[PDB]
Order: sequence, then structure tokens, then C-alpha cells
Amino acid sequence: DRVYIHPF
Repeated sequence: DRVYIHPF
């Protein structure tokens, strides 16, 4: 799932 990660 690390195609679109927004940790913000």
C-alpha cells in the first residue's frame, strides 16, 4: 500500500 501515503 506504499504508493500513496500522506503521513501529515
